[PDB]
Amino acid sequence: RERTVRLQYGSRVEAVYVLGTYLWTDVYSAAPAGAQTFSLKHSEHVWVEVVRDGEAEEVATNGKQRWLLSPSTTLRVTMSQASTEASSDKVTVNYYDEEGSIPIDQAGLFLTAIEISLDVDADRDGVVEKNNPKKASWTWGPEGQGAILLVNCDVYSKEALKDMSQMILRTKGPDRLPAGYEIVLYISMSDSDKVGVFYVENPFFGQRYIHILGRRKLYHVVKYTGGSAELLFFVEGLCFPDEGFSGLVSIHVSLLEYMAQDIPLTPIFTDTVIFRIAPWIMTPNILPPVSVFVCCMKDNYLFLKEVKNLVEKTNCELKVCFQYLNRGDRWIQDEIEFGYIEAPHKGFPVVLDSPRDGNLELLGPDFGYVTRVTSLDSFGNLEVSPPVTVNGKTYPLGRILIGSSFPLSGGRRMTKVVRDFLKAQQVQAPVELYSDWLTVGHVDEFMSFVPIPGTKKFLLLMASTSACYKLFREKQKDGHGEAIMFKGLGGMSSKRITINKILSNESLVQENLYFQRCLDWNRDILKKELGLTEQDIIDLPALFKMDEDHRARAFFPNMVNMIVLDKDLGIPKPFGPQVEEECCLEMHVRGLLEPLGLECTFIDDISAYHKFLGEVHCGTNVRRKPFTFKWWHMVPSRR
Amino acid sequence: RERTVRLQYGSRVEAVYVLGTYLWTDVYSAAPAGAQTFSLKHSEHVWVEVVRDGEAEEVATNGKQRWLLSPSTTLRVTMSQASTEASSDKVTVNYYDEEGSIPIDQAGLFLTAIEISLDVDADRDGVVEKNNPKKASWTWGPEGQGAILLVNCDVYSKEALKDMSQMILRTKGPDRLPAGYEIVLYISMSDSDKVGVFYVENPFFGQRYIHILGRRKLYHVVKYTGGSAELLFFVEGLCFPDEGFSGLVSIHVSLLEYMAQDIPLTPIFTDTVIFRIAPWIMTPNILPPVSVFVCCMKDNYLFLKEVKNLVEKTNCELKVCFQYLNRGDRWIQDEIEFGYIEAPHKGFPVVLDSPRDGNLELLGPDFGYVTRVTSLDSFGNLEVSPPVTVNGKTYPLGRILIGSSFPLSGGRRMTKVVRDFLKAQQVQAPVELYSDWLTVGHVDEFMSFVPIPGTKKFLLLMASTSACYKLFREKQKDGHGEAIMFKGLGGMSSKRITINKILSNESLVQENLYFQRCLDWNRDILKKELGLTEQDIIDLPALFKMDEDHRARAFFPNMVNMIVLDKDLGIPKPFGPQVEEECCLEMHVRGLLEPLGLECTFIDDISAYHKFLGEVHCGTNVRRKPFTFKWWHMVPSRR
Ligand SMILES: [Ca+2]
Ligand SMILES: [Ca+2]
Ligand SMILES: [Ca+2]
Ligand SMILES: [Ca+2]
Repeated sequence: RERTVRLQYGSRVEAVYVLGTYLWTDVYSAAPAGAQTFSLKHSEHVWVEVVRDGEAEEVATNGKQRWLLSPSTTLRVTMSQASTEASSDKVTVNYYDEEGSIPIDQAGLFLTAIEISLDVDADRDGVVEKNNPKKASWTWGPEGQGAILLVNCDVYSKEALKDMSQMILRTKGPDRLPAGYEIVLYISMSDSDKVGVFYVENPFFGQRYIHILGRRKLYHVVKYTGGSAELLFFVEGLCFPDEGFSGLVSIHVSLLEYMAQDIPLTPIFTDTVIFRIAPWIMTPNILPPVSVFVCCMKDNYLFLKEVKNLVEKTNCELKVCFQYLNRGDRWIQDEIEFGYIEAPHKGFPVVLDSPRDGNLELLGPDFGYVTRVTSLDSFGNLEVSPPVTVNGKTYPLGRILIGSSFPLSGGRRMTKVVRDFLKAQQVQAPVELYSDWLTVGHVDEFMSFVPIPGTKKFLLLMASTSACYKLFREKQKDGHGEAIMFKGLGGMSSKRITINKILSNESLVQENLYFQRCLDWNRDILKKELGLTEQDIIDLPALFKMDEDHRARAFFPNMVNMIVLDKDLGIPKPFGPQVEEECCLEMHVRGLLEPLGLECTFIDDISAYHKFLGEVHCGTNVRRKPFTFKWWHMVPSRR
Repeated sequence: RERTVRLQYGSRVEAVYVLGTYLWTDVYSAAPAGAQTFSLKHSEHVWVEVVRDGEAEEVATNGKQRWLLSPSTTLRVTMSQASTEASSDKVTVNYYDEEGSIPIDQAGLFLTAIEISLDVDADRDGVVEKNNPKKASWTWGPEGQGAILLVNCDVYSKEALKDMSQMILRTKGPDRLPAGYEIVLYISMSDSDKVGVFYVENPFFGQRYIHILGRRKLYHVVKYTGGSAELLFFVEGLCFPDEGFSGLVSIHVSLLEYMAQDIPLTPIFTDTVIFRIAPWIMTPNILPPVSVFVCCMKDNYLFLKEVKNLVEKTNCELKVCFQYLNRGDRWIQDEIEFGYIEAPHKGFPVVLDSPRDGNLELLGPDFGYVTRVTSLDSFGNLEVSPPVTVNGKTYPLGRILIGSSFPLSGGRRMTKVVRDFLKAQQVQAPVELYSDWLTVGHVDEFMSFVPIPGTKKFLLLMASTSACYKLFREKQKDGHGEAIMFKGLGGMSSKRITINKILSNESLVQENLYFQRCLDWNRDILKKELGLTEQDIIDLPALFKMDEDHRARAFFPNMVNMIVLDKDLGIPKPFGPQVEEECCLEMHVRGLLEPLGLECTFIDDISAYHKFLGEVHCGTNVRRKPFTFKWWHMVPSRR
């Protein structure tokens, strides 16, 4: 960067020189009228070139050389090291008329050189490198650079600031700035609700970290100390990317020059760093489980016992939660979603919370928490795929899936605020599915993903009414038509539901043909947007009843919504027709999954209620390890 | 795209097949219970593969081949040509039990194949090509594709729609769609205020073009005609890109299937095209002039005469406008900005209008018009550079420059709405300068650009107080100190302003040293952001007086704001000190510019007022030819 500094005659100009710039210096304006030539001297640590027309020549500290005075003959002045108390850094120009060789006047330039750099970890290794040349930009991908900020998901103490990003103002210079200069850190009004910055204003008096930039504070004057100094700041993000906020914020430092009273200070030098606030990222079922969270009523004993036995087969821990006045019976699934954020220096799991009635809980200090209508707003209506490649385009973090209705239908849709939030995170590139054919309207009622043990591959599991009818028709042909469903549920007994009773119900057949069309519409979108073929899909038998809105609810428990812990699957117990004293639905599902090395455990969540009307009274959610792939290595499509 | 279609037994499924897709077909669900094997027949134009486990084999129209019934054995069904009235397109599956070789049941699939494609000019040649594979995306650059829409800047007539973009729905098929299908064109609610779409709904009754999509109309059912048909639509943009609008809009067509009463129609097939709305683009002084627009009071005779003589030296046309009650004296410069928009098929100049008091004119049908506070909001405070390359980064359309104040100053700034509009056009990548040291606060008071004749290069012209003081001090040394300014302006005479009187005014010297600092701050930003060196800059003598706000107004007319018509420059007449009966300011300026092949004509806009107090009462603006470089060939940085 070249900067303009002009001489003024009979006199001296004093200026601060910031390393990394250079000065171009007009010597002609300060020449007395009628002067013809000029000569110059300079000190050891100032480099001076005479530039005539654009041709530059280095000039010695004390030569006698003279040049013609011309507007097109100027000086270029460079310094490679900061001034100290031992410095006298200067350039002096003498002017001559035609008459003789003794100077008729002289104009000086007295310089104080300082280093000023606002530094961040732009190369994304967790250390704050010195003046990264790319620190003022932010680029995606393996070769990308620029600093990363975490949203704070929770006078201050240093220990509390350990999660934040470091920003260091590094300076070098003499004991003090020359008269009339100050250094100021600042942000835009727009960015003021996106960030906050802390530091210790008075280190002589203690370690107290104070908030110096943020809401209502757009600038902070910083104290200059001489020699080589560093000021350590901590920076936090205040919010995630959203519809109107890209995720990018900037922080500036300027050296300002005092002009006079009632005149703004002049920005002599400005340095800028950019941060991107890390997005919230969802974890698919293929990622290693850490903890399993369940909620149910205290007396659903079978559910608790069987979930405990499932989890005991794994290395996961179980966390048991009961029911709360402000929350639905499924809240750990519906009102809570486990996700994470990551920066080069650190990362943590982050839970999104959307309580049914609003807040009045939480599990653990280890998580960050973000707290916020139709049933489509539930997190049961949100899923995320394993990493996929689609027509050459890779989604290394997978893609988020959200249930919706058809564009022209006038049906339900998840609220714009949530849809826009998910879209703005960018790295999971969400896809809308069709859930509005279901009374409750959640994608988790019809689909899930499971890893294939011993491989890096996965399966999509789809509810299928067609598979259920085929199975029941086979068992009827085999002489089992009188086999009864719901054995052991006393509140169902008087209905005497048998395979025969189901197969002879004409309207129910028609309803379920229609529901299969809805499932297949989803199947096609999933194959398209996830790059899946028929070999990647398994169909689990399912059956629904229709309401007055022509929407589906489960006839028997939906097996697709299962607890996935690697090879081990907690599968809702279906209570299907018994053949040879085994549920034909359980046997069929085992025959599909077990050959792939998946281990099935059926979990009874409904017996405690004595009947099943389509509603499930328990919920589960699994906290998983984050992806090994760093989100900042992705190259998302430009919006 | 693979689509799911299942057979149903004892019976027939009828389906529409859209060319470009294929069907995967479950034959197992329709098998009677206890059936073992299946065979198939099909018609000549339907291609059928039996896919077992993922291994596919082509099957003849009538073979006797049998396969085991399995859920993992399916059909893949393809058609390469649309159905006609002569078509019977079908696949029939026979089922067998173990017992014998005579079919126990059969399930058919009856198909009607149609072509449906929503087509636009995505390859950007002005013609609407057939089904561009990239039409659903929009990419920048020489190799980029996707369609371009113009904002409309002005029952309907076809002639009025000639400027709009064409979109053509191309279909092929038999006399009618099968029962229960319709084709619907649609847009999102969000896009509904960004676009409008027209067509002739009833071509049997006349040519009337009606608005079918836009505000309050999100969908339109289109009539299907058989054979090969095209429906021609015209599409207009309603607004330019802005803070919350990227410029991208989408239009969809869907084939919908009727399910039953009170159930939404199912989207069987959807095709999508994307448009980008073309940005408003500003023209720098290096572009060929077409017309010169001037405004002044009717009796400023010298101005009109001299501007006419200037324009007569060129091939440009002159347009003379007077003063209006709702507008300032400079309005053609301050309230009007000439720009253009372009699409592959066509382009036109587009004027932005921001009337001082609001609207109550316009010049010509040839222009589009866009009509909308401090003095920084004026278009005198907007300039655009010639094309530049900066540190390897090219700006082929140049960069817009807007005057502002320092970030921490609390000073004036152009309104956010205008700043955000300019930023959203993206292709001119605006730069903020510092104009707030001037009372009026316009960049055109201190800077301009001129082409260097006979070359592709250009110069930045900067006002310089330092150049004026040097010149006046020289003339004083030469014995001309008593030379008077403002000769011939009777209202100035009693002041007796001479070079001596100016040079002895101590406070004025100090004021102008400060103004030179302001100019130099701008010089440095311009060199940085435009990639300019000192060789690219010429300094024109200028002088200012300071107001109580410490802001500058011209002491004598600012020569930098000049009419640039290629080699010929209309330069405000300065009324400087006369030496040997020539203005020393005019002679100095000629000595700077003329050697470069620039021809200077000085234009007197102030004599009619008898004095000069810092205010100019005339304005000029030049309409120029657009850049030859197509804006869509640029690759702007991602936001
Ligand atoms: Ca680093
Ligand atoms: Ca979920
Ligand atoms: Ca074309
Ligand atoms: Ca302008």
